[PDB]
Amino acid sequence: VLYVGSKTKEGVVHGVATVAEKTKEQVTNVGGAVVTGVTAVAQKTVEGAGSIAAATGFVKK
Amino acid sequence: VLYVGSKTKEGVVHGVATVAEKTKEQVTNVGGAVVTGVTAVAQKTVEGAGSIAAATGFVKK
Amino acid sequence: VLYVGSKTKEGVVHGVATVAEKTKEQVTNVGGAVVTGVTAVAQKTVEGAGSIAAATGFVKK
Amino acid sequence: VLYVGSKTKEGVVHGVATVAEKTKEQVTNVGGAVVTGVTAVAQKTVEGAGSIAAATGFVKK
Amino acid sequence: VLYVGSKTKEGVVHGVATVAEKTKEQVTNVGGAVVTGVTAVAQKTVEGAGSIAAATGFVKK
Amino acid sequence: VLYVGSKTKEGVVHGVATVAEKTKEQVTNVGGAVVTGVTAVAQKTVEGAGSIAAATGFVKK
Repeated sequence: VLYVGSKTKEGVVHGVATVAEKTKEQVTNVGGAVVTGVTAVAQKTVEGAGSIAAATGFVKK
Repeated sequence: VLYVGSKTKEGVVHGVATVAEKTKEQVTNVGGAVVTGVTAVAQKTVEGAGSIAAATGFVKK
Repeated sequence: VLYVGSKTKEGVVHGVATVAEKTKEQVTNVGGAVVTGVTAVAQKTVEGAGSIAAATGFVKK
Repeated sequence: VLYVGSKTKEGVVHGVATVAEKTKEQVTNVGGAVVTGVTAVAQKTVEGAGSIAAATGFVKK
Repeated sequence: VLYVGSKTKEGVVHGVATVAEKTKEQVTNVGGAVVTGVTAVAQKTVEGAGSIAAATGFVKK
Repeated sequence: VLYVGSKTKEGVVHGVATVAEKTKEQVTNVGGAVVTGVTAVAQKTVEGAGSIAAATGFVKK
């Protein structure tokens, strides 16, 4: 009946420092799904299904 | 009946520093899905399904 | 009945510094989907399905 | 008698990413020396004295 | 008599990522020396005295 | 008589990631020397005295 919110964080990323020194980097995909290199991601879903790094091979019927 | 929000963060990214030194980088895809290199992403979905880095192979019926 | 919002962030990215030194970078796609190099993206969807980096192979019926 | 140099780095800075979120920042000096906020500096001195961030109070004789 | 150098690094900084979230930051100096916040600095001195972050109070004679 | 150098690093810093979350930070100096916050520094001195973070109170004669 009364919701008093204040400074309330939800699905939040802050203060990230990364270093990635790589001399070679390959990704070879054939007919599938590949998710690589996600970093510092945030979301908030209301009344729905949410996925950050979701991979699936194939959906058949 | 009364919602008093204040400084309320939702799905927020802030304060990211990245360095990526790579000498070679390849991605070879054949008939699929490849998601690579996502960084510092944010979203907020109301009454819907939300996905940040979603890969799928194929949807058949 | 009364919504008093203030300084409320939603789906927000701020304060990002990136450096990407790469000597070679290739992407070879054949009949699929490839999403690469997303950085500092934000969105907010009301009553709809939202996707940031979504890849799909093919939708058949 | 023969100096063959190649790709020889000396006094070199490369590939720096910084983020500095500060809400207040003061510096109060009275009759002295204050050096603040040096970042990504490089030099090379031949036959001479070199200093990057040197502070001194006073030189009297 | 013959110096063959190759890819020889000297006084080199590379690949640094820093994040500094500070809400307040003060420096109060009175008649002295203050060196603050040096980051990612490089130098090379030949036949001379070199100093990176050197502070001194006062030199009297 | 023959110096064959190759990929020889000297005084080198590489691959540093730091995060510094501080809510308050003060430095109060009176007639002295204060060195604070050095990070990722490199140097190489030939035939001379070198100092990275050197503090001294005062030199009198």
